[PDB]
Amino acid sequence: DDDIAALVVDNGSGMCKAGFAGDDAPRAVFPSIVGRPRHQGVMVGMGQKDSYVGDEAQSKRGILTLKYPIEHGIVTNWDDMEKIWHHTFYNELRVAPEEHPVLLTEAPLNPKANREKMTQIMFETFNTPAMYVAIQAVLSLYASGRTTGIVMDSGDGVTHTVPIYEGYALPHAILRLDLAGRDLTDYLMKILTERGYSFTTTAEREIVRDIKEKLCYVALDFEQEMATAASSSSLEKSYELPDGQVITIGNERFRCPEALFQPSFLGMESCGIHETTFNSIMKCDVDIRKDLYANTVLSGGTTMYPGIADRMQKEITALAPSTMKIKIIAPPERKYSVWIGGSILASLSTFQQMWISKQEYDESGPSIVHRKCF
Amino acid sequence: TNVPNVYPAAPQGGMAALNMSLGMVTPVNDLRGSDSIAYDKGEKLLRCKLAALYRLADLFGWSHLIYNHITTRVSSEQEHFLIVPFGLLYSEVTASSLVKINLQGDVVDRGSTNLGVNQAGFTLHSAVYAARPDVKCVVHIHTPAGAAVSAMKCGLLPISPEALSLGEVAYHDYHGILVDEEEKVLIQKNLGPKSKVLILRNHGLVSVGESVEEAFYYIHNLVVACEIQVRTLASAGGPDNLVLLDPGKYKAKSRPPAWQIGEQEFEALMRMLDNLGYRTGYPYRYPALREKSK
Amino acid sequence: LRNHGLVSVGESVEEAFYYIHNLVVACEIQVRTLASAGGPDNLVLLDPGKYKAKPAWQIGEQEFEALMRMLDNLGYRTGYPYRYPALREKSKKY
Amino acid sequence: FSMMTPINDLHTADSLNLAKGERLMRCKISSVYRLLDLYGWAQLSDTYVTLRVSKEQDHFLISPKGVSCSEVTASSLIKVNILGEVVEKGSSCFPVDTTGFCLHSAIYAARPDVRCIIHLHTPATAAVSAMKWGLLPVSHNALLVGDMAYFDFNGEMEQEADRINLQKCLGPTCKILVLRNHGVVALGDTVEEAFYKVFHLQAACEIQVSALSSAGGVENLILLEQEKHRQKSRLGEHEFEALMRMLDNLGYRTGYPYRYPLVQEKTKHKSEVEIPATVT
Ligand SMILES: Nc1ncnc2c1ncn2[C@@H]1O[C@H](COP(=O)(O)OP(=O)(O)O)[C@@H](O)[C@H]1O
Repeated sequence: DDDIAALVVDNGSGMCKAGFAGDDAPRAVFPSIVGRPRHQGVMVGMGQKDSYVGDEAQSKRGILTLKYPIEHGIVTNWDDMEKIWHHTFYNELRVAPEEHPVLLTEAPLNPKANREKMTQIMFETFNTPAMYVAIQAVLSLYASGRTTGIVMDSGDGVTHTVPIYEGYALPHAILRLDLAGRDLTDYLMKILTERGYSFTTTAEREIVRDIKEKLCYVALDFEQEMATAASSSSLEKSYELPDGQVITIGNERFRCPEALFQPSFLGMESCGIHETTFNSIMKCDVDIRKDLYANTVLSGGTTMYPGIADRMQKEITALAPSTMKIKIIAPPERKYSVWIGGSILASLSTFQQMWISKQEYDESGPSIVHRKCF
Repeated sequence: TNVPNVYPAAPQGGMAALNMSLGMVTPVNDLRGSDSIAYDKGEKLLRCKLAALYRLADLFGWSHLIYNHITTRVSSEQEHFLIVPFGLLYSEVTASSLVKINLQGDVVDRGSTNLGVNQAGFTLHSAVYAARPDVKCVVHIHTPAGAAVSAMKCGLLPISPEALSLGEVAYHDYHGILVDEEEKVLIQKNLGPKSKVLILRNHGLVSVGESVEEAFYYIHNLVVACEIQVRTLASAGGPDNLVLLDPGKYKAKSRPPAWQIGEQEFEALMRMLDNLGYRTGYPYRYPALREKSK
Repeated sequence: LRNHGLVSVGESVEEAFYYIHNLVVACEIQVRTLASAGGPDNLVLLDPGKYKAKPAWQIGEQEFEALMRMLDNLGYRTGYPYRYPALREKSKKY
Repeated sequence: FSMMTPINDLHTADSLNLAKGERLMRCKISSVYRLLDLYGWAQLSDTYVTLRVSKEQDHFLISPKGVSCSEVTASSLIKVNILGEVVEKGSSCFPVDTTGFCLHSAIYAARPDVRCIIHLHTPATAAVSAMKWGLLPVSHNALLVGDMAYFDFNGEMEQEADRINLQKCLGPTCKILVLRNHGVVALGDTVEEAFYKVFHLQAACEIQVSALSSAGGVENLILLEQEKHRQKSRLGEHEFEALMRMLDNLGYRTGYPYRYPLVQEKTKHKSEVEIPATVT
């Protein structure tokens, strides 16, 4: 407590954040990538590792095959996650894992074996004293100052909407949808090939992601905006590539995020995000509908596109009943909020009963996490 | 999971599936353990039972909008009858939405809803409540077959063993004037000292019971016997074409975890309604339908 | 067919469905109408002659197409050829 | 897997030419279609409910031909004239037929105090229409209906003289018309009163059919005398709000405005560290 602070480690699908509990800012945020060399190294004395992890891997993008250990919110390479956790504990923070508790976040709906494997890895090798698993979407509402409301989360893995009612996650009304930032980046490639610019390797995917981050916005009205873009060239902007070339994105700036609202562009038969949130509220009982319409919180990396707030408000107004209290509450720091909620939750004195001791794990195997943490 | 938000409707009678889809959302056991300075365990249990009875009455179609009322007794030391507030549909009724009023209609508990109760509609139940200290549950129902049975001169006929199980039927003629206190006196006269089933002519069918299960049993038997009579009295056209069962001979020959005489159908339909997802919280006589696997 | 049932013949599927639907709605008219009608009394009759004397789909196509629109909303996946694919037009140029 | 369609399509349309109170009447008659579809009375479009928008401008709203009552929405309604000319067409790519409006047109020419006319073709009401002495008030609901007028119907009213006989047989003050062999017509100043009377007369007809079947004669029944039978809420105001509220709870986007709030909405438990809400 006083002597040692619990480690708050947020394992997002695209980025990984780490810091100490009770602190405002995470100490280290880095991409969750692992790269392996693809070319023969002929310089004898310059020093080449077998694999590069994190920011060191992203510095040398040209000579590596970048691989993501987390795929669609599901871990597909567990020793790769051992590497990313080793890099987090030893290099970024320079603290031993055996002397501090750790806090882990997770998707609202994950397989049981995934939780068991995380617990087994965290106790067996790192020998951490105490650990706890929390739902990613719950901690955002704690960071919001709220205990009742609907939380929409969208990262690089998957986009899900949950309702929370005085700290209770309703399991039936949690809805999932496969519209993440990675799919938007792939669609950005697919629409960039029209102008004449071709990107094909995993190195250029980071360039396309940076283009998506820096030059995109959400149209309030799609049909008017297409006519506006066809009429004039005032919407066009120029981006300057790492090799010195200059591209003109032009029309596609409001075509990249539009796959969120109309998933038929990507070939998916599912409904839009607004319909997903509307159906998520529709599945709950009547009594809590009024405080779900009157209380909506946006979170996640994808939700920082400019103009997403007004478009979201209009699209959820179009589906809501008449004279209904509708408001969207989007904090400016909405994709650092999960770490903030984790540090807040670890800061409390009544939270210290949540910790799982080493003796408890040694007695009850890796299956104790589900009984101890509901 | 994998279930539509609203259930797809039949070619006829969309009210059944529609109220099913509404009951999927709204639980009838609205109470979850909040503060209740006036509620009792028996009062809360009877509130749940009454809400479930309202939803079951809506589910069979034994309902004519909101113009029928069902009242129960809290069985406190003074008055306190529970009634639906005036205005809410039967599929909208929850446990906390029910309104406790006095015998003359004064609202002692306004409930969870702003809608007041109908003052004129409670006098018919108040006449029965003042008539008998034994009665505890009064159900007023309107089915077209029952209205057709009430509209004929002869009334109910002993043609089925279920009508024989009904026993003596009190008949109340349609005054249509609502003359208040003497109307109450005439109800007391026509109902008599002991009776199970009342038929208020050309308007509706009334069942009175010491319990909810008894009233449900009586009104179910009455409705089914009425719709038995509808077809056969139509096809007969006279006494020369109809066989009448002898009441006395048939009744003489025919006659704790143990069930009452009317708890079986109530518990079976409560099992059905909880399998639907209404989560009524009714105390079952046996918690499981079958033995647990070994 | 006396004491057996009903048969409707038609040039097309939609017309035959139209004829059989008109016949069955006629029979539930007649069954609940003729209950209290005793002989010529208690009955109202219409002369067929003077009442009969009194895109562009024919009879039953509107009927059967509306029922197919009802069926396709249930996920039946019928593939009936609709003259009009949607009730609303496409959105304008804006 | 669902029939559920949002009954309010006024925001997505953002077009057409509307009156100052038209967009509420459109939603109200669309809801009337939804209720008559849900009870199983009608499924196939035969121009059942007609509403007058304004006393002076006429421009009566009707359903398009070809759209079943389940699929009718607010923007799909068509504003026609008294003769049958198209005043305004909504977003409904269907051929326009105003033949069924002719039944309501002379009633519009006869009584102005009516705005809503509801025509039925249910088997019970059509059997009562073929029932030669008409509705016998042997039940309470038939007493609640009121007085009736009976009119012979030859199936056509394009003729100039048939209109005179129709408005002669309707009378100065009578809000229920019974056409022989052609079902029933109900007449109301508001859609609420007309819908209430439709429901009550349908229930009375359903009672009467079973009664005439079971009794086998008039003498086996009892008939109470019409002379013996002989804040403020309007005739259909109270029930129709409950129906709209229940459809809102299911999820139909009913645009009907509620005169009084449902729930008290006790103030929830507030924290100061809230981010201030809304997107402004
Ligand atoms: N400033 C920004 N502008 C636009 N998009 C951003 C911005 N920052 C992050 N993103 C998008 O968010 C994604 C990262 O989401 P992240 O918050 O890491 O997900 P998780 O919740 O799994 O941690 C990236 O793919 C990126 O496209």
